[PDB]
Amino acid sequence: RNAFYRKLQNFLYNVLERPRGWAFIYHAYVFLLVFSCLVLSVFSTIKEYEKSSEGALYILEIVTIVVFGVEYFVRIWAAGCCCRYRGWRGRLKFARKPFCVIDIMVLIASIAVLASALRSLRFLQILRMIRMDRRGGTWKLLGSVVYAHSKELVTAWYIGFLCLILASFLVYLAEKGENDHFDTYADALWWGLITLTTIGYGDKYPQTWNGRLLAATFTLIGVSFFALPAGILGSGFALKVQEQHRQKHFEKRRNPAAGLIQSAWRFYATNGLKVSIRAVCVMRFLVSKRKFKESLRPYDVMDVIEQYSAGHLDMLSRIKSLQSRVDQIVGRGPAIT
Amino acid sequence: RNAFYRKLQNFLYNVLERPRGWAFIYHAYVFLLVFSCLVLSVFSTIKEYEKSSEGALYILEIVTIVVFGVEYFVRIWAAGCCCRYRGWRGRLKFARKPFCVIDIMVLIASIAVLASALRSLRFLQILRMIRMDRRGGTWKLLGSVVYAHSKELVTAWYIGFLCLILASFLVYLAEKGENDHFDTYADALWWGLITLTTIGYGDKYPQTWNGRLLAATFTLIGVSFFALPAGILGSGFALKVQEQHRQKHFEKRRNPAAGLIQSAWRFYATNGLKVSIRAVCVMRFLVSKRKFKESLRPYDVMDVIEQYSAGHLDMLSRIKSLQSRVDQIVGRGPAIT
Amino acid sequence: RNAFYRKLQNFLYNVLERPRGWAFIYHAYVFLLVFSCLVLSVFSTIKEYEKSSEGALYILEIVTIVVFGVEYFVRIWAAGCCCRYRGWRGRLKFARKPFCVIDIMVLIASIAVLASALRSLRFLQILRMIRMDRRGGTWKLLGSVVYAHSKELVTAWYIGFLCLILASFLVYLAEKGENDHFDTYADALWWGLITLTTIGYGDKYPQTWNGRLLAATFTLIGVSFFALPAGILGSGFALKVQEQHRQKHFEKRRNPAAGLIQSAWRFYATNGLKVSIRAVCVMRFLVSKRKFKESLRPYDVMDVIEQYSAGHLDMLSRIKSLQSRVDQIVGRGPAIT
Amino acid sequence: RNAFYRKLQNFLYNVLERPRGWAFIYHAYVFLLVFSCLVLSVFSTIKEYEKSSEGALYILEIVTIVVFGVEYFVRIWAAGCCCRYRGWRGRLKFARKPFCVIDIMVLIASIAVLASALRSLRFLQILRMIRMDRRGGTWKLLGSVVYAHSKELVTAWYIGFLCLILASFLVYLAEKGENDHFDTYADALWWGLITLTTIGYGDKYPQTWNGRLLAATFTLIGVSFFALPAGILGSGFALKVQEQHRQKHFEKRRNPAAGLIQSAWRFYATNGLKVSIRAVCVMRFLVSKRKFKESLRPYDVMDVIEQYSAGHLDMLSRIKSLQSRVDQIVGRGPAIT
Amino acid sequence: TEEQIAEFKEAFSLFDKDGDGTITTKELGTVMRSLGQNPTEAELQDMINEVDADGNGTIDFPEFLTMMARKMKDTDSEEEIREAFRVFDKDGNGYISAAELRHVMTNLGEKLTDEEVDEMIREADIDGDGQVNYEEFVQMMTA
Amino acid sequence: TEEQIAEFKEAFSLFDKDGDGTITTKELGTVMRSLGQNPTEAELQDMINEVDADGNGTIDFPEFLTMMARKMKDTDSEEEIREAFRVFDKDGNGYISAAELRHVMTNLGEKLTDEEVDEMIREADIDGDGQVNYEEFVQMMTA
Amino acid sequence: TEEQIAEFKEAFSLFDKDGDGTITTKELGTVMRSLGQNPTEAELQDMINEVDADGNGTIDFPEFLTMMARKMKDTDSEEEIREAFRVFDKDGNGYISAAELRHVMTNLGEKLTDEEVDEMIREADIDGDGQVNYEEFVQMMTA
Amino acid sequence: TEEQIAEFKEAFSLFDKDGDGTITTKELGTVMRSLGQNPTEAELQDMINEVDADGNGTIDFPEFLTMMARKMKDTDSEEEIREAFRVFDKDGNGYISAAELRHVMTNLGEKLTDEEVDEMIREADIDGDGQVNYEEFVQMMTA
Ligand SMILES: O=C(Nc1ccc2c3c(cccc13)CC2)c1ccc(F)cc1
Ligand SMILES: O=C(Nc1ccc2c3c(cccc13)CC2)c1ccc(F)cc1
Ligand SMILES: O=C(Nc1ccc2c3c(cccc13)CC2)c1ccc(F)cc1
Ligand SMILES: O=C(Nc1ccc2c3c(cccc13)CC2)c1ccc(F)cc1
Repeated sequence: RNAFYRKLQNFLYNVLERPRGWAFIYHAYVFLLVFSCLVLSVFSTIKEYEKSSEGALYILEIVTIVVFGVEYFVRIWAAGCCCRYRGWRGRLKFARKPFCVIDIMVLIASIAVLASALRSLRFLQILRMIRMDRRGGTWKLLGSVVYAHSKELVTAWYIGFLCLILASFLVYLAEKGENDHFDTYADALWWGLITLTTIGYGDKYPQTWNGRLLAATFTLIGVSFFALPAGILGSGFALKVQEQHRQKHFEKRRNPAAGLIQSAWRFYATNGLKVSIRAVCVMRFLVSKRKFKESLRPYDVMDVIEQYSAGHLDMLSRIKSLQSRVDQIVGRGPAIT
Repeated sequence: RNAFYRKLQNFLYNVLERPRGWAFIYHAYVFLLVFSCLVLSVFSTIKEYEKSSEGALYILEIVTIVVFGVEYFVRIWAAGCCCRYRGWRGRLKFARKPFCVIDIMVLIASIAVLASALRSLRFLQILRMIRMDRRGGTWKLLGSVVYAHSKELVTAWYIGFLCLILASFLVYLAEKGENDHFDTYADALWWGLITLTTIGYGDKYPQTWNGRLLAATFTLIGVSFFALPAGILGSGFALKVQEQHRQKHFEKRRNPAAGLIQSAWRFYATNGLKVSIRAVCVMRFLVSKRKFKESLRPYDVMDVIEQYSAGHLDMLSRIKSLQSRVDQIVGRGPAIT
Repeated sequence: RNAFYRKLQNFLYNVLERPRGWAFIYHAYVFLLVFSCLVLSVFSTIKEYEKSSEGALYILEIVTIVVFGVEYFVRIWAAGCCCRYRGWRGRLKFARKPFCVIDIMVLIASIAVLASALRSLRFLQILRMIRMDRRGGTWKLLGSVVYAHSKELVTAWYIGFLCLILASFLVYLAEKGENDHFDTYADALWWGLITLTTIGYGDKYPQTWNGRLLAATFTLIGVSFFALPAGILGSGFALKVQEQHRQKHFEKRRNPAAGLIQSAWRFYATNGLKVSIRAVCVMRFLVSKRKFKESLRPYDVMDVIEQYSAGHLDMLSRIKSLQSRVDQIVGRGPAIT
Repeated sequence: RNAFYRKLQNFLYNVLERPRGWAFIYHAYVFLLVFSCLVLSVFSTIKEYEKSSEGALYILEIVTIVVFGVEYFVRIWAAGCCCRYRGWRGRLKFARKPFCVIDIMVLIASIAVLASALRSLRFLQILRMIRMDRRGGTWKLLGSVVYAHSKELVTAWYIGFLCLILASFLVYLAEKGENDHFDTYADALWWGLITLTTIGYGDKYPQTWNGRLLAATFTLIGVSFFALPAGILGSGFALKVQEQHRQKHFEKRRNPAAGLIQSAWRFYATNGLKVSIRAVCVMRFLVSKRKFKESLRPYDVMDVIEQYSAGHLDMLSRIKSLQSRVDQIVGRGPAIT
Repeated sequence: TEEQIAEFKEAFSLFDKDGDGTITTKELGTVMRSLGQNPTEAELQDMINEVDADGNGTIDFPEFLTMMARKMKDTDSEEEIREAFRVFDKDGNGYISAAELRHVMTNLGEKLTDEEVDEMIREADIDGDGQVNYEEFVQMMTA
Repeated sequence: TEEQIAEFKEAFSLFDKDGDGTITTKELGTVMRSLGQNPTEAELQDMINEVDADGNGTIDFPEFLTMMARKMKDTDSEEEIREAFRVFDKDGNGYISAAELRHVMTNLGEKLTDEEVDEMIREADIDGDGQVNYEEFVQMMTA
Repeated sequence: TEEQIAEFKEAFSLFDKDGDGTITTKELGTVMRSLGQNPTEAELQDMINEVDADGNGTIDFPEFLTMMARKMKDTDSEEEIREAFRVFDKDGNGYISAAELRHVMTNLGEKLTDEEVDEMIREADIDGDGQVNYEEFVQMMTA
Repeated sequence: TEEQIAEFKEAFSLFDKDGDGTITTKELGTVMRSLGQNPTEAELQDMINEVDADGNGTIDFPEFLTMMARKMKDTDSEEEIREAFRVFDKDGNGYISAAELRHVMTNLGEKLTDEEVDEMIREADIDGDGQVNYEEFVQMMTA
């Protein structure tokens, strides 16, 4: 019973904390529920659909708030399982963590609105949406990629910024009076931003033919530069996720190495209770050796290069040994002859 | 005659099923015909061009339906050739497959409309368009790439979603009353979606200068994030197709390996009818050896690394042998001297 | 004089034909001149600027036509230099080539217009623009890349096409009557195409809120898919140009190999006129050896892998030799002892 | 004092010149200040906000100009520290450099405006913005990438240009009279440019159904081609920055190599003042050896391949030595037996 | 030898409770329970195929004897232990701190009791320097 | 030797039906038809160039004799058979199940009859363990 | 030997001013100041761990003696000097100009005085050709 | 030897027309004109640095003698000729058709007259098979 209770507590902890499988399914369902709440709130903001939208939203936000409260209670109950935090004081000491603070203040805000409120509801829904990460993984990846490609991103930013400013000013000069859109430089800058980003609202567009020519000559290069960072970030994301996969592979290598070394030592030192013990030990040895050698999957050219270069250095040592032996034979030659 | 009939049946089967060359040409022609039917239907939906459009569409859909019917009959006739399905019961058992069900229900729907129908015609044309794959290859590739890059795609989704929501809400606040476009939050969300995707219809755009500034500050990052997944998917598609090519190369390696081993065994064991037999056998041996060694094209750095590391391990074994021999000579030295 | 005349003829041929340096500068200048002619024609098409535009265009097209005529004459004169075509009949036989036909018919059309003409002028200017390649290099690269990435491009085409059709039909259903934009399916398809491509003219946009929701749900995926092929083609272009560079590097390797082998044979066979001859020959030998070894720049991991694996196979042969010698010593051991 | 003064001068020089850490923070702050000046000028250009905008801009540009002047004076004072320029004449000789000229003329222009001026203010602000680089790093990277991918970029330019011209002309023909937007070819070209770039202002769009069909058929390929260069440039930027990182790694390898060789020579030649000297020398030797071997991080497959191929050539030399020794033993065999 | 063969017969009889001459997965599970360790079905199946040469789903007595006849040098595991120790040797110094050994055996894989790590230090750390090279460990283990 | 040379002359006469001293592609096709196998023109041409040293489009008698004078050790095919067996050895265990041998010979390349695979098992599977290593197979085949 | 051990005791006493038998980082800094060189805290700590085998933060006398007992051939630095000289040999000719040696020692790393580079040229440039191969330098240094 | 040294002195005197003991680039150009070949300034400079050990811009007589004292085995060019012939051997058969030799010497690099390619075939194609292996060519050339 108590052991079952602890096993539950810990499985539930892992599900709420870093999950693997169907725990992702539960997280997807809770995300879908909060997303439905958000869209229903959006509809409620409409005037015509206010009645039914609010009617459904009341029950849906009731369900959302009760689910969030029970999940907070369950998370706190779970934190007591990990050795870092146990008993009464441990759970509170865990709750001192800032993410606990954001989650709990979201909960109390939701309860307070439960028991101009539209703006507060929107704010709390956005905060809940942010809360759905729980690990900063997306933000960490984005920041890491941006830092990695800081030079190219800064190049794109600076060049596109200069292009936008220059094109906007030139068009403004070419359309100061003819086109009422560009009566001020700020309007020209707005036009430049909405074009170079290829949004092209259409509220402001050049009409003087010379202005149109300048707009073309600059929009070519401007749109190219403004599109650059999208592809740069895509490549960065791919590279960084590949790097994380490589590191995970190397850790999955590290563990079976320990397993193999331990089992090999046991098998060496274990040399019909005793015969049975040695049999099971050597059996474990072959199993662990197979597991480790399987874990030694290259996964990358550099990886296999390293594994082979280790053997190549071993080869160098062996050929040094053979050089020593042949030198000994050569020295013996005259000595014995 | 009967052998010719079977050879036909099977060639026709392969053409209808996984094709290689001019069978792709026939498939392209049938796709072009159904596409012409679709565009003619689109024109028929126009009011002015209704007469001629429908006149041509009648004959074109007659041709389409007869072609589809004959192709279905031919496919069923062909399934009897493959050993999985032969005779009478085998063809039906093949037709139990779900894709057969979708194709046949499309056929019967087309016949039923043949003998408010515009909506049904559009639905059946879309279903036919879907049917043109016949292998899920495109869908399989897309799903595989999405799963492979799930982390980066989810990062882009989450970050762009948060950016859209936040920017939309902020602009809505900055343009609640001044601009009639953003009278409700839903309108603001629509604006945010059509801008961050760079579509920029122009029906709704900010006008308050502070609203314009917020729109700029958020649209930069928003458009970058919304463009990310395009490049991510492009890279994923390239990688996955490269992987399929690598696997195909390795299978094309696997087959000639069998050929070489078989022919080498025959040549070894065959050692003027007998002399002629051995001559042809060894002749086959050299031919198969050449074919295999040609098939051993690296195609990749990792591939050549593997092929060379095998030889390097062989080298390690040989140097161990030489170490053993030199140790024997060293031990003999004192023994004989 | 005659030798100087031939050297000129050939240098001029190479400049007109595959150029390297400042010949590119001349080609850029002629391209700029024809481009100026085109833009001046565009301005002439305007009503207000017709007078000055046509005044300048007359002289500019006179210059263009005389330059093109002299270039054609010079090209024909040059073709007589290459051994494939010499004398009188050779130049005509060269002119039988189709590109000669397109160029010459462009020339005669330009002369005919020189001595509703606006449409013919536009056509001839476009044909001249096409002519500026002279090698199909751009078209060859584009076609090669498309063929290489046929699978991913076809995936994008099929999926985006289905998405466009489905989204257009669904919106049309959701906005059949409410929005006058979508009174017919063709209008819906036009909207879908101009949105999924992110062009977003703004003439047609959904207004029914359910239609707006469908438009959002489908435009996300649609714009992603429509953007895919741009990145796919970019990657393909980069890969193909890299491949051409690799092939060029390997040819630049091939030539110095011949140089080295020839010079090494001469140096070997040449073993104070005779001493001077041998001195210059060996001098050439070291020079050619240095040139070749410099030409052996890896340029790629696979390249160095190949060059090292050749030496590794040599190592295998040498270790086989050493195994043979050690076996001989082992066999001698008992024999002599 | 004097030594402290020189150390200051040089640290300040490096901060102003190529900076590493918090010097980037100072540069970011000055960039932010000039950017705030620019945005405040933009607001001043508006009519309503003129009063407060100009009020704040006066003090902000006073701060900007004094900061720029003091930084110019400090830069000149710093140039005297570097050995290239010392004393009185050296600083002026440094100031002869063109970037000094642009900076100083910006300063004098700012002072002159300080003591229709809006246009001059905009020009000087743009020039300041350009000045913020101080090394051409962004421009150098962009130009290098463009040159590297000249072939693909030229392919995209030529193909997209032809597509734009052809599509524009065809639509113009299809909409010469029906749509007032395309009354002239120049309008058609403007439409083509704003669509193929996916800007899609919406001022001009085809309306004749045949014109719409041509617009679709050409806009697909046109938008693909116009989007190509963005991704091409992104890949080029990533590759070039990776190359610079590789070169930096190799220089960081070059320096510790010198350190190791020097320290190894000292340790070899140094063989209780003398014992203490040798102890410290060998201590330095191990430290420098560790630093260098750490500096020998592959960082790349080709790098490790080179480092291992050096050892492989060494192996070839050693196996040649062993072949020589075994040949000697074989020759001795008969001689002694 | 014959005495070793008889010892192996006794071991197998202790294993093959069914007595059919094959150690079924259930028999292996029961004996391991006797040892107190907790096996899973999949890991046990992997075990059988690792030690089974016939792939019949059980371990016939001659296969078991051959396994007991397989000595460490016949295992051909020198390269694998090389690679494992290399994985544990981050710096590539050729050694690894005895503290690192204790930590890694006590916090990875099949955790070893203090006695085991102590005896490993005794046998492998012949030099008694705390930094046990992998060369010496593997050569002593195999020889 | 001279007896072998005369045997090769008889073989060539059986081959070169034209009697001109060269086995034209048509003669090779006819003889192979006699053997009942089905050759194609391209594969036959490849055959000739593989066995032809002059590249004249036919096989003159001394080239044929040299081919018959080429022994397996002189073929220098050890590496190729190494690589083939490695390709078939997915796990890299150094062996491959006799069931795998039967399957692969019977479902890939020039399919071999049951007799051939049985005799291959006999000669190569000297240990009779069902797992034939490639080392032993290639060394026996070459030696 | 015993005489060398006594010399090392004298050296350590000159080092371990505290006299506790361990050379603390401060003692190393003071002695190096005596030598006039400028050490930093981090570089000194790196120094200790490089020469410290116990990792106690100081250098006990037997560790110091072992360091003095470590000879160049026992350093196992041949590969490192190989790689350094290869790095300096851009062309890969197998040598490097004596002018290049002077330049690189005088403008990289711990700059060496003219006397040091001259004696290096003397010992390594045995052939006196100005192009000193790395093979000869490293073999003379180690042997 | 002394006779060879005197022969080299005569060769240098024929080279160093200035008589200063150094063959300036102009002297090399004039002598090569005597040979009828057409050198360029850059290629000639490359020539000097290839054969010049002092880098003084000219070839002093000791350097010229040392060049004449450098034998092919001392050149250490075996690997380079290996790689060249490998480049020419597309199929990797280990040989190359004599027709390929004639074609490549006659249409690449410093084109060789028919006599040269014929004598190359004679010496290298010892087997007279038209397919000259690179092993035999390089070993004969070096030995
Ligand atoms: O690059 C990003 N956003 C810009 C894209 C394009 C351009 C810009 C400029 C200035 C500032 C920004 C960007 C000029 C042209 C971007 C930043 C952060 C992020 F999380 C995702 C994307
Ligand atoms: O990434 C895809 N579609 C989004 C692109 C960009 C963004 C999104 C967001 C939420 C949901 C979706 C997408 C926020 C920003 C996409 C999905 C499926 C597919 F087949 C092809 C493409
Ligand atoms: O992929 C190209 N063009 C499409 C882009 C995007 C999509 C398409 C579809 C159908 C047909 C075409 C394209 C559906 C979505 C494209 C073709 C040729 C070329 F030269 C350059 C680019
Ligand atoms: O490729 C660049 N800009 C074009 C993009 C797309 C297209 C073009 C064409 C002609 C001239 C230009 C571009 C036709 C289609 C581009 C240039 C310079 C730069 F710094 C950044 C980007």
